[PDB]
Parts: sequence; C-alpha cells; structure tokens
Amino acid sequence: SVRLSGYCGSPWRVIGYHVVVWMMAGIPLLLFRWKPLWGVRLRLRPCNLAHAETLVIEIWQLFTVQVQTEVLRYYLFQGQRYIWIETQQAFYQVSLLDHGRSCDDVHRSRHGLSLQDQMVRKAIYGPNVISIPVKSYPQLLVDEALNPYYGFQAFSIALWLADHYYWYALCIFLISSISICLSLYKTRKQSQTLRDMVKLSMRVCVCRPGGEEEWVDSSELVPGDCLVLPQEGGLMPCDAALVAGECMVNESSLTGESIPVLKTALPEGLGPYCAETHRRHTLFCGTLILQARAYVGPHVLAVVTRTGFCTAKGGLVSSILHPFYKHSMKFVAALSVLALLGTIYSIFILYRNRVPLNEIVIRALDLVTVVVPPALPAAMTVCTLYAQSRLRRQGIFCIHPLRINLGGKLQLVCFDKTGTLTEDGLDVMGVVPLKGQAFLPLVPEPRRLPVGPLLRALATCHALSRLQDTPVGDPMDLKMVESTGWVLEDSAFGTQVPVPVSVLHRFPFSSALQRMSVVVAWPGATQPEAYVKGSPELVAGLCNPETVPTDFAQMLQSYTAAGYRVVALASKPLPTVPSLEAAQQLTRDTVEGDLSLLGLLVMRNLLKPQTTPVIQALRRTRIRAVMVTGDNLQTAVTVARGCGMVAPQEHLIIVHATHPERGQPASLEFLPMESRSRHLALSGPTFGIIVKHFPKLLPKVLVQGTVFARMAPEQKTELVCELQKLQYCVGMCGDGANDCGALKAADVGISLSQAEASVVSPFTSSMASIECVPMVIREGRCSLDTSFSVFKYMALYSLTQFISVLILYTINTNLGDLQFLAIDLVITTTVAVLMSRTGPALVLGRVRPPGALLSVPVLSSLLLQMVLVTGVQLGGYFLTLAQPWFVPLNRTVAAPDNLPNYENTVVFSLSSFQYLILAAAVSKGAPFRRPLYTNVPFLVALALLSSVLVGLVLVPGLLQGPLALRNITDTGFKLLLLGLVTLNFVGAFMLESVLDQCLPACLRRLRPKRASKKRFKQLERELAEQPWPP
Ligand SMILES: CC(C)CCC[C@@H](C)[C@H]1CC[C@H]2[C@@H]3CC=C4C[C@@H](OC(=O)CCC(=O)O)CC[C@]4(C)[C@H]3CC[C@]12C
Ligand SMILES: CC(C)CCC[C@@H](C)[C@H]1CC[C@H]2[C@@H]3CC=C4C[C@@H](OC(=O)CCC(=O)O)CC[C@]4(C)[C@H]3CC[C@]12C
Ligand SMILES: CC(C)CCC[C@@H](C)[C@H]1CC[C@H]2[C@@H]3CC=C4C[C@@H](OC(=O)CCC(=O)O)CC[C@]4(C)[C@H]3CC[C@]12C
Ligand code: ALF
Ligand SMILES: [Mg+2]
Repeated sequence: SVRLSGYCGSPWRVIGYHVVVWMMAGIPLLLFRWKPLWGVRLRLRPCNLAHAETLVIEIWQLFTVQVQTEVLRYYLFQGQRYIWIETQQAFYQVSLLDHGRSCDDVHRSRHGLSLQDQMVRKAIYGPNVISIPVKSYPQLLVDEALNPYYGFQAFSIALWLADHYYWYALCIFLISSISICLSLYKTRKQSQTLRDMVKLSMRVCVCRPGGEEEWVDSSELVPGDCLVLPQEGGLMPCDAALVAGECMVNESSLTGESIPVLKTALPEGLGPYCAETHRRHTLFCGTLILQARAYVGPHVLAVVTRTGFCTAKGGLVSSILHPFYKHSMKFVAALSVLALLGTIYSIFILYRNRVPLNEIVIRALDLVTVVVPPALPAAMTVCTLYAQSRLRRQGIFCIHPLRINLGGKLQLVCFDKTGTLTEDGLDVMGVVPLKGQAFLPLVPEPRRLPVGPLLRALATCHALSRLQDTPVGDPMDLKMVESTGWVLEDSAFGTQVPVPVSVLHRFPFSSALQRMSVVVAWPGATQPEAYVKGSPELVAGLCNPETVPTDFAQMLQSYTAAGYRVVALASKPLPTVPSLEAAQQLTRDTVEGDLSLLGLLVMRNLLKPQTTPVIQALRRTRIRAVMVTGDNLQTAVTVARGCGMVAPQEHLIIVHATHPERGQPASLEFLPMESRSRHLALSGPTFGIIVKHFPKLLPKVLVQGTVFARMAPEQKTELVCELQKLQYCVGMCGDGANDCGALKAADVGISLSQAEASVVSPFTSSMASIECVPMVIREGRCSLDTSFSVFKYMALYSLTQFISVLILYTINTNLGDLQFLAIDLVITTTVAVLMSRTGPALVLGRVRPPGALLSVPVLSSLLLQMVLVTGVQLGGYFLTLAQPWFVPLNRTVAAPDNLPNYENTVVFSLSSFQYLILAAAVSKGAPFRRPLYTNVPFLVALALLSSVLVGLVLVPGLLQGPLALRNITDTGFKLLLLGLVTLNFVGAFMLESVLDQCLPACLRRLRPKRASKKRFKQLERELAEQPWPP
C-alpha cells in the first residue's frame, strides 16, 4: 500500500520557512532531516493531488518527490515514472500503461510508430536510458558528514579549541576530514563507474508508418516502436517482442549461460502479451543477438515493449540502486548517559570548588568528550585497513574496508555455478564410438582413436575458418577440433603428426535441421566421405536402423540428465567420383539420408579444481553452501552433488510448484531423487510460486534449500534478501551480470569477474576460483575479533580517563594538557595501531567470533577491568594521602595552576600504566588471530612505553617539567606504586583468562538458552523436531 500527499507552495511561506530555519537556529534543519514531515508541513501548504507540486511517498518509510510538468505531470520514484492521468485523476505508473494488451496488439505495431506518436510516447515514457544519478560533492557530503558521530566530533573539536587542546583537536580533525574526503571520492567514483557500466548508446533502425525506416539513437526507442534487427546480430537496446523472423541470442546477462537461445516470432492471438509466458518470443535489453533470420519478409522485426528502467536489466539496476554496529551505537548511548551523570557530578563539585561559571561549563563538557572517545571509529577502522592490505596482497580487492568485519559473521554463502563453481566453458569429456551396432566405452582422448571415419568426422565436420592464424567459428567445434589434435590448414586438415584429408564441400548449419554436413576426400581413397553432425536425436532419425543402437535413447538421457552437451556424428560412403566437379553439385537431402551413426561427442562444463576443497571446508566449519544458478535444475543438481554441496549420504528432494490455474490452487510437489542431511532443490518458477502462494512454507524451503536453479537476477536478489530476513549473514560469490543484485544485496559479496560485477560488489578477486571465500572469512573473523579488542580497549581507556578526571576534579585539580596529550596521542594511538596489526589464524574453525558488543562476556570483562582500575587508582590516591611527606594541593587555585602536585602525579603515574595493561589484556590470539606473542611490534611498544613510565616514576626530573609532575623522594613509596601497577597487570590478565575460560561454562550451566534469537536456528530446531516433507 502507498499514500500520496500533495503539497503546493506559497512564496511568502517559502521565505518565511527559510528565514525561520536559517536565522533563528541551525537545529531546525537537522530536525527536519530527521523527520521531513514537519519540514514539508512548514514549508509547503497541503494541496489537492491534482494541483500538487510536491508529493510525500510512503510505503514505515517516508519519501518526498518533486512533480515535474512538461502539459504532462509526472514524477520519478526510484527510477520509475508515474504519469498523472487527468481523466482518472491519479499518478499511474508507466509500467502499467499497456499492460495486458493482446498479441495481436503487439503484431499491429509491426508497421512502426509515427513521429507524433513517438514524441508523445517519449514525453510519457521518457528516453530509453538507464540514468544513474551522480551526486555532487556537496550533495554527497550532506549525507555522510551529517552523521551524528561527526557532529559529536565537531562539538569535541570546538570544545578542545575553546580549552587550548589544539594538538589532539587537530589530530581528530585531520582524521575525520581525510575519512570524509575518502568516502566522498569512493562514493562518487563508484557512481560514475556504475553509470558508465549501464550506459548503452547505439544506432538502431526503427520502422516508420508508410514503409520507411529511420536510423535513430537507442534512447529514442519508446514502447510501440518496431525495431529492425540486424542480421549480423548485436546488443539488444531494449525489451522487445519478435513479430517477424527468428533470432539466436546470448542471454548470459540474464542467465549466466552463453548457450545460444532461439527466439521465435510471437504467435498472433487475442491474449495478453506476457514477458514470462512469451519469454521465447521476447528480446531482453542487454542480451546479445548472435544472428537473426528473416524467413518471411525482408528483415527481422521486434516491437519495443519496455524501455529505460522498465526493462529487466532496468529492474536489476534499480534493485542495485534502491535496496555489532547496533550494539556499538547502544554502548555509545550508554556512555552518553554516563557522561550526563558524570557531568552533573562535575558541575556539583566544581561549583563547590568555587570554579568560575565558564570554567565549570568547559570542564563538565570536556568530561563528555573524555568518556565518549572521539577517536573510536578510526581505531575500529585500523584493523579493517590491515585486513584490506592483507587481502589486496592475496589478490582480493575491497572497496569498503569495514565490510570485512561482516566476513566474521557469515553462516551461509551463495554461489553462482558457471564461471564460479565450474569453468566458463565446456570441455571434451570424450567421444562414444560404435563397433558394429552397439556402443563402445567412452573414450576420453578422441585423438587416441584409430584413423577411421569417426576421427575424421570429428576433425573435418564443422564450419571453422582460420583468422589471425587462429581457428575461429562455433565454440564447441573449436573445442572438439582442439581435442582431435588435427590442425586446420574447400579446406584441408593435417593429422596430429595418416593422410591429410581435404574438404570437397560443406552445407551450413541451420537452426531448423540443427545439423551440419560436409564432404571430405583424401588421396588413396575409394570414394569421397560425407560427414553429418548435429542434435543426436535428430541425427538418429537419418541413419540406418541397423546402425543406431537400441540403447540409444537411454544412453542419451543418462548423459543429458547430468547436464552434458551430447552431439552425434554420422557418415556415408558416396558412389560419387572423387572429384569436386560432381561433389559440389550434390543436394543435401540425399547426403542426410541413409547415414551410419558413428557416435556421440559428450561435452561438459567441468568443476574447477579449487571448488570441492573450498565447499568441503565451508561445510566442515558449518557454513551453508547454496547454489543459486540461472542454469537448469539437472545440471545444477549434478554439480551440487559433484562439488560436495550435497554429500552422497545426504538426501536431495526436488520441490516442484505448479501455478494455480482456473479451478485449482497452487500445489507443492516433492519428488525425492536417488543418490544438513536433507537438501531441497527448486527452480525459479517454483521459488516464485512458493514466495507468492506458500509464504508459511517458504522459511522451511529457505532453511533446507541447497540448489536454486533457473533463477532470474531479481530472483537471486530476492533469495539473498529472504535469507537475510531469516537473520542469516549471507555471502554471495558470482561472476556474471545476472549476479549483480545478489552481490549488492549480500552482506559479503565477492565478485570473480573484473567486468560489470566488480562495480557493485564489496570484494573482487583476481583468481577465478572460490578460494577467496575462505580467505575473506578468515580475514573477517580476525577483523571482528580485533575490532572487539579495540572497542574494549577504547571503552576501558575512556573509563580509566573518566575515573582519573573525576578523582582529580573532586579535589579541584585536573590531569594536565601535556599528560592528557601523552595519554590521548602517544599511548592510545600506538596501542590502537599496534593492536590492529596482527593477522588472521591459518585455520578456519567451527566456532565463529561473537557478533554482539552487548554480550555478557564483553560487559563482564569491561566491568571487572574497570573495577580493578578504579580500585588501583583509589588505593594509590588514598595511600598517597596517608604518607608523612604528603602535602595537599592548594585547592584555592584550579588546574593547571595547582600543578604539579602529588595527587595528579600519583593518579597519572597509575593510570598511564593502566592504559598499557588494558591494551595488553584485551588483545587475543587464537582462534581467530595469530598468537599475541607474534605481535613483536606491539610487545616492543608496550615494553618501551612501560620503560618510559617507569623512568617517569623512578628517574627524578624526567619529563616532570613538561608533564607538570611532582618529584617524590620516597623510593619505598615509588616501589609501592610500581607494585600496585604490577598487581593491576597480573589481576587484569588473570581476570581476562578466568572470564574467557569459565564464563561460558557458567553461563551455560547457570541459565540454559534453549531458544536462539536467530530465526533460522529456530526453524532448524522445529524441522529437526518435525521434518516438514514427510
Ligand atoms: C593521529 C595520527 C598521528 C595517527 C596516525 C596513524 C597512522 C600512522 C596509521 C593508521 C592506519 C595505519 C596503517 C593501517 C594499515 C596498514 C597496512 C600494513 O601492510 C600490510 O598489512 C601488508 C600485509 C600482507 O599483505 O601480508 C602496513 C601498515 C599500515 C599502512 C598502517 C600504517 C600506519 C597507519 C597509516
Ligand atoms: C609532545 C608529544 C605529546 C607528541 C608525540 C608525537 C606523536 C605524533 C608520536 C609519538 C608516538 C608516535 C607513534 C609511535 C608508534 C606508532 C605505530 C606505527 O605503526 C606502523 O608503523 C605499522 C607497521 C606494521 O604494522 O607493519 C604507526 C605510527 C605510530 C602510531 C606513531 C604515531 C605518531 C606518534 C603518536
Ligand atoms: C620497565 C620495563 C622494562 C617494563 C617491561 C614490561 C614487560 C615485562 C611486559 C610488557 C608487555 C608484556 C607482554 C604483553 C603480552 C604478552 C603475550 C602473552 O602471550 C599469551 O598470552 C599466550 C597466548 C597468545 O599469545 O595469544 C605472553 C606474555 C607477554 C609477551 C607479556 C610479557 C611481559 C611484557 C613483555
Ligand atoms: F553463472 Al550462473 F547461475 F551458473 F549465473
Ligand atoms: Mg556465472
């Protein structure tokens, strides 16, 4: 359901809105960006939809759209046009304008569209272009830079500039500015790349009423134009229906398969033309026409049905354009409420301490920046930068490094079959000869055959030509001739190293007979030899019944039930004289009759050598591998059993759904096919029928579905989205244009292609194997572990500084600008960068990292470490006050005037060690990272900073002038402080170990969680309890 709200404008009201939102305050702009309803109710008056100039489109999601008048009122919502029909008084979508018009209606368009008609239809539908918007850098910045965090960072920078904290403000400002500039550049470059990808400019020939023909740009195409298709082929500029002639189309952009698809003219009937019902008569935008035949009439005719975004390619592009962090944000909000409480206490004590008002405000507001660290996201990003560098070294290119963290959450990866799991093209599996009347064993090496009829039939029965000293022609012909070892030189062929045979004539391959004929001869022969090659069931009807085996159909189906490309070959001795004076005057029908079937050639798309190891490694780590292919279900099932997606002990069930016809509803048919433990296999049609008519059975299908074949690109996207609705973290790995929606919609989409799929995918790999998936999963698990560690350190760091500054505020002192700077810059930056440094573990494990920062382990660790930190700091403070040499701090003045003093000195000396202790304690090794002792730079940095601090404590006058520290002459007290920090070190490491070891066991044995939050785990539970298909 949708709702259209109409708003006009008043100039006085427009100026009034602008002044009230600009001169009064800047906050109203952000308030209106957070809810645009108030902004549109203030700036625009409500107007009747017939006069509206602004519409609020709400689907809950709210959108605002400007209404454009040519007259023709219309608007664009997500690339789709909604023209205003005055007679019906509504904004009707242009996709529905000629919906349900008959096949005779399409056929009457074969004479073309006039110029007046084309102009009105271009006014209505627009140009035949997929127009992708590339925003300007200000327009692009308003989206990102208005992040709430960036506002908090701006507030903190302004505060630090008001507080003479210039250097850390400059560091934070530089980091944020470079990050924003990089994000803007990346987004604009990706937009420009996608725009260049979807752009299609070409000259097309359209029929015009009166018999004429006009060459126009493909953008001038409107629904109702009659395209004149080139006989030589080419890219299809729009969606069309064939009304005259036939075509051979490469539909890999829709299916991923380069096999030629035959398109025939639409049938003339009084029934509504449908792109799915008449898919075999429809030419889709972006697909490649290989050749077009005009049997009746001069030229091949197609009637334009959909242009622009209304094409299937346009729908895919629109889906691409218009589709841990939660707990991080909630923890930051909790840090903010703690900031409010600490600010109240700070105001109270500073007013007690007789601090001036402006200084009270500065201190209380600086406490907020203290407890909420402005440098948290950069610290979280450093680990993803390390992971991205490692991945680029391994050949995997990531455009957004923060997407790497999602690799640690993946429980399911979807795979395209062709080019991703299997090779791009077919390979010669063998040739099946015939001895006598029965089949022979399959011969994997056709050149190992003797020099007989079948070898020369494989070698010379084709239509290849030599070009650039390289054979060019039919691809399967090229591969079989490469297999035979014979080299091309009508034509002649030399054996692999026999007698070189020369072709005497050749009859072309026609799509009607779907078979080819040649006539060959050689010196030392008795008579010429004619070869025939084509569809095996069609060649079998021409040979003698005493040559075709009785097991022919069964063997052919056994071959083709696995997705093999069988092609038969036959031959004939001809009583013709061995001369071209009679051999070129043969009619082909006499050659096709009385054949002798020589055998079959079996071609298959082989599984890549890296596929089965990776799939078995994924299944061993309990990650679901799902085949989502555009190919047929038999090939998909065979490849899924081949790559180990379906183990031989496991059961596969085909789910077949039937459309609800007149009088009976849709039904689900389950047919178990002989060889988790239960896998489901279904087609695109079945997937759609289940999505529409069985929405309660759909989750079980998605939880048990392993093979999804014959899927359209939007169906791949829908599968990815429906699996994400089950709370899966979904990965997609594909290499085709039909995979772009699923690669953009997936959490981790890896592109095996460098063209037209690299644009929309977060990750691109230079290797054509799926070995990138375990690499990305390992790097993502390492990055998620490292990000947990860095977040825990920054939280502990924020709290430690909070406790320090509170203890010091209570006595009317502070830490010190240079002590603040040491802690903020030197310690914290060194620690964050060298924590993020370590790489991933070498082995994938079955257990994956936690994806929740609000977990009980994380919160318990933080709380206990902070208890120990607060205890050590308060104990050192109260031990300092108990000393005989201790003197109070002259509370009459405030910091930094009362510095140096013993209290700040001891508090800083303790907390500065605590930062390194917590840094070392939150860091982890196994199972998702390399061992912590291998991080030699980090350990050396910890030791060096510890030695610097031990010098600050022990060596008199060491940096005490700069850091405004007080000299303590009691060496026993300094040794007591060092023993206290050693206590904190040992206690922090023991706390981390005790938690990481015994907290899971206690959480399990104490309160058992029988039900997971994940929807798919609950579905797996209830399927284990009650298996759905009985
Ligand atoms: C406030 C200021 C002073 C902070 C400055 C911090 C920078 C010096 C940090 C932030 C990100 C760090 C980078 C994070 C990622 C990497 C990748 C790393 O290279 C690899 O990981 C290759 C490994 C492989 O391919 O096997 C080299 C260090 C480097 C550039 C780090 C260099 C130091 C950087 C630039
Ligand atoms: C007057 C005082 C308060 C100013 C201190 C100067 C800082 C700008 C210096 C002191 C310590 C320096 C840090 C020393 C250690 C590191 C780790 C280093 O990491 C790497 O080189 C990556 C190599 C790898 O991982 O392979 C990046 C620079 C950085 C953060 C340096 C950034 C600049 C720092 C913060
Ligand atoms: C006055 C100066 C010289 C003080 C020196 C302090 C050092 C003795 C501290 C600083 C950092 C500490 C290191 C911090 C962390 C590690 C990793 C830790 O390894 C493990 O926890 C096992 C599993 C894993 O590596 O993940 C072993 C101790 C060690 C080297 C610590 C050993 C003692 C170190 C070197
Ligand atoms: F390459 Al595919 F489905 F196998 F698009
Ligand atoms: Mg593919």
